[PDB]
Amino acid sequence: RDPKEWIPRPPEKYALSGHRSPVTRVIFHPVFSVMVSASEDATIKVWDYETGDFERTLKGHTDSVQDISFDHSGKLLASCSADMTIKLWDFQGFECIRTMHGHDHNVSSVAIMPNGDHIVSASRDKTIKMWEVQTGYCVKTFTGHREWVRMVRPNQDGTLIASCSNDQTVRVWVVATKECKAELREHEHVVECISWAPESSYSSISEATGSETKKSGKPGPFLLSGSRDKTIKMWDVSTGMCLMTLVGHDNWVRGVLFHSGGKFILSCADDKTLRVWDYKNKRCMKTLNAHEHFVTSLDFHKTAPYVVTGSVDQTVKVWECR
Amino acid sequence: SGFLERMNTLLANGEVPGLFEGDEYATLMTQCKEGAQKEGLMLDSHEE
Amino acid sequence: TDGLFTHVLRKIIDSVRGELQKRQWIVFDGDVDPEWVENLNSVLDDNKLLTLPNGERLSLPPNVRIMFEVQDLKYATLATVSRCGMVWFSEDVLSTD
Amino acid sequence: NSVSAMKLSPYYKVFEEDALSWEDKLNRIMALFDVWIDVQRRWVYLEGIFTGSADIKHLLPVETQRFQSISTEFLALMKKVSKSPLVMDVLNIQGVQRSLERLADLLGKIQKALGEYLERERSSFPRFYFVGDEDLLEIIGNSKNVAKLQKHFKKMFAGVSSIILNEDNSVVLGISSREGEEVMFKTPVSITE
Amino acid sequence: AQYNANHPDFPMQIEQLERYIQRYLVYAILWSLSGDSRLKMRAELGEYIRRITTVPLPTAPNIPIIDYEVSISGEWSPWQAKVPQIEVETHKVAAPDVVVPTLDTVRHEALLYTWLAEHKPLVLCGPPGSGKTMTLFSALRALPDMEVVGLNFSSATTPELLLKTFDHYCEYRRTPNGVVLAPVQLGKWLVLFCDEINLPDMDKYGTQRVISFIRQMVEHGGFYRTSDQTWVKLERIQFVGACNPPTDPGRKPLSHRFLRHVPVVYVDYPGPASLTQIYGTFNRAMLRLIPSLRTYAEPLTAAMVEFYTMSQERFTQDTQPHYIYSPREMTRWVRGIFEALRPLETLPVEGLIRIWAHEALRLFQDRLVEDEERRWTDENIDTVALKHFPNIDREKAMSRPILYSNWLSKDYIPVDQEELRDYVKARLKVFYEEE
Ligand SMILES: Nc1ncnc2c1ncn2[C@@H]1O[C@H](COP(=O)(O)OP(=O)(O)O)[C@@H](O)[C@H]1O
Repeated sequence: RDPKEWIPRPPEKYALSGHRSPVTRVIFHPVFSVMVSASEDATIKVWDYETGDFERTLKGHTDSVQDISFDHSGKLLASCSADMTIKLWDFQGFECIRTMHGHDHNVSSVAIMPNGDHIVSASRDKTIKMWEVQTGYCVKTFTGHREWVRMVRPNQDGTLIASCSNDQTVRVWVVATKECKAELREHEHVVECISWAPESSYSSISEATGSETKKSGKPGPFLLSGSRDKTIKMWDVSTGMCLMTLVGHDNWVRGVLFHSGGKFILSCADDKTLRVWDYKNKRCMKTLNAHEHFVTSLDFHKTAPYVVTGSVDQTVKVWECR
Repeated sequence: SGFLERMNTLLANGEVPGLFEGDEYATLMTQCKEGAQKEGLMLDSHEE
Repeated sequence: TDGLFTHVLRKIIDSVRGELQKRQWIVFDGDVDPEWVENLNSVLDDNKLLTLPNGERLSLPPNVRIMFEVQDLKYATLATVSRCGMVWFSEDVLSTD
Repeated sequence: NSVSAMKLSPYYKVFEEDALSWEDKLNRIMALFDVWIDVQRRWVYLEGIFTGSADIKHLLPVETQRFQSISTEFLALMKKVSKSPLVMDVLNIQGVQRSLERLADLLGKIQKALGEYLERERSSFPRFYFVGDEDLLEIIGNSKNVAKLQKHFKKMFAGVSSIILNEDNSVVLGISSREGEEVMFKTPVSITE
Repeated sequence: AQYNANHPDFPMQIEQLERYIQRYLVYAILWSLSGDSRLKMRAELGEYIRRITTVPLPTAPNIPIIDYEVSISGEWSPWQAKVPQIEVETHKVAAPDVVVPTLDTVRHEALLYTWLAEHKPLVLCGPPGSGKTMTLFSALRALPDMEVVGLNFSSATTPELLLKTFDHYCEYRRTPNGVVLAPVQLGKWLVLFCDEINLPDMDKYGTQRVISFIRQMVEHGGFYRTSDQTWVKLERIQFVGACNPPTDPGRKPLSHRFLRHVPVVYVDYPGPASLTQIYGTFNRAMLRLIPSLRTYAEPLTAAMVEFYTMSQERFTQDTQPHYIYSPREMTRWVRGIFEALRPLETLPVEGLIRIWAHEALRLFQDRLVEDEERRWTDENIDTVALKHFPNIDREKAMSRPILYSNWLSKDYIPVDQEELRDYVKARLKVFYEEE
């Protein structure tokens, strides 16, 4: 198990199944050895991935829960649901400490900024909103998307937020001044999922695309976007250019992310498969028949060699990496 | 029947010659300008 | 973005069309108060420089004269008055005849 | 001025049509050439930026391509000028005025699109911080033609109004002040090296 | 004159000029008096000319004169010398621009160029999809000094369509001789391609208004601007029309007074030999994607042709108005097979036959009205495939639920019915919440 090279393997460790509805998103706890998964039955079930046992269900949402996210410390859990509300959960006591309204329609994403003092959310009313963690007040409203915004994800340093939407485009925004830094459009269909590039990958990407070293020393933040045209495009945010397109998925790409070591790309799609991509050679190494139905989301643990994948079959699967 | 005439022209050629006139034509030329630039082409005269 | 006086002075300094070979006079016809005239303290001094906030500095060509045509100086400070050549036109200069 | 003096003359009534014709010709010549000289200068110091810098393609790709398109059109227009370099033929060139106006607008847009590049390039030579964006572009683009850089040295140094160059304009032999006082470098600096 | 320009040292000589003029006169009489009739009537006119003329004629015992052009040297040359068996690039298989040369194609090319060079209006008459638009565009490619502008006439078409086209592409300029309507660009001729000239409705007094308007532009060289009742003269404008035969339903015979100015050329459906040549070339170009299949180019094309022929005789406009079959369907056939073959690295012959069958179903069965015709189409597709492709897995290639989709894969591949049903159920579940 090379500490920066493991990839998941077909023999699954556990198949956790307690949800009564399609599992929407799955995330790892940054600190504790515990994992969280939200579903469409307005439930957020918490499992321990070392021994594969259910622990507790977080409820309070009225409709299907679409996104869940942790802060850096792992003490708060931000979740959003189809009932137009965003709930903040005290993860120590497991009570919803604050509920936030203000989105005019379905809220399809949520994310906590790296500083941990703000929550960024994206909703079907074509708007992104920023909320104070302490007070729960809406403070900023990013507009400019022409369609339903599906996800929003800030970078490592929290100065930029990327948003994908049904309007065929991915918009990169500057949080400080609310402007649209970039508008990336090459997908021929709706963009489903996006992901930022970890620092440990920049150099690799720089030699993967053949991009020459900039005199500044910062290669520029790199973004990914899987879309319903069965393609995963990786972009240079600084220049607005599509560094590469990755093809090989048989259906809509639902989740995409980097290996924690920044050597591979992990993605999942409705073709019932989880694919591991060698973006060095712009080709897919490994394919896993992860689930018996659509795969909706995946998470890759920062340190431990585990991959958690949710699916519409109401089953969350844990994969050891070897 | 004029509806069917416009549909005939649009389906056959992809454009209606008499649809944009006057200020509409200038406005359309404007949006075509930023469309071509914003896609990646440079087209200055109206015919291209 | 250059202002009116900045644009005029920059065009004269560049001398694309042979401005430096001419006699350029810039006549400020109107009221004088410190708010707009104190920015000319370096221009009217021995520095002969107009300093902009962007760090740019424009040197006054020797063929350029800064002229002010004013009816009074009840608001101008001593800094402006000491920096300029005074010419006093009493009303008796232009008689009715 | 001469034709206007003819206009004020009493005998000008029999020379109405041709005097007004040359009014029209000369006025169109000025209208074309006043914007044309500016277009020429802007292209001159823009091609220097877009050719002498290797990183401008990576950092400013879209505006790079904009400039190659504009530059190819400008070179085509200049070739058309060169084939018939008489003033009336280029004056009578179809759509020369509108083409020149479009070139001026495009060059202005490209120049205003270079702010970040110039701001970062100021870091290499700190004295560039006291030079405006227009003059900085002129300095960087016209680095090869050091003859026209003598007017910018007064904005960079306390008393270096101009520099002394050899006949080849390739080795800096010294500097000069406004008053004509000169300092001769013990080891002259080679621009070619 | 062009020959003399090309040979300044050796101008055109009188005896060779006389030979050239005689041969070209026979050729022009033949292509003027029979260009608007079938092949048999052209052959009959050629035989009559041979029987009555004295001009030297080709000595071929059976080849009709209409197959011979008049070389500038002053001697008959067979048109077949200008029809080479080309090899189309695999990426240009059945592309709209691509024209496979053919005897009829080159003859009509030459006649169309001859008429267009004079800026003389002309009409192409023939069955729909026969190749009139293709022939006109091929002719216009050899004349760089014209744009074609497409107008599509209909039963409700009246001159304001031509007025809007003139407004867009031309301008009215005031000259001392009057108002002149000229194209916005210069030096370069506008050609209005009116695709359905004989569709415009004829009033209860036997007149089509747009036909009269076109006749007035053609004969008198202008029209009347009705806003100020001003005569406007056309400049650098040409008219080319296309139409189905007047006997076809919905089509009206044109006015004789209009017809006297417009020569008419009849472009029939290509014969089985011509279809075989064209689509054999297309199939040879296409099948180079998969080398192992290259030996199946000649049957498949033949198979295609055979099936097409049967459809064209089985379903006619007598039964339903839309039962129209043309070479356009075979072009779409080749395009669809090529699109299905592009992403595949290799493919057995049974899969090729299945793709062929699916394309045949999508092109010839989707428009059928009652069930019996669709049963006929299925059975005859099976019979044709068996006849032209023996010794293949009948069940593996003609499994009846023939479905092709790229919903379950990155490429266009056959899909099982049950998997497609489950996937469509899931997609509908998403569709309900989103749309
Ligand atoms: N010799 C040929 N080479 C290439 N394609 C041909 C040839 N003959 C016929 N075709 C096909 O037939 C079709 C011609 O239809 P078209 O010219 O549009 O008919 P119409 O002019 O009556 O509308 C084209 O799609 C073309 O692919």
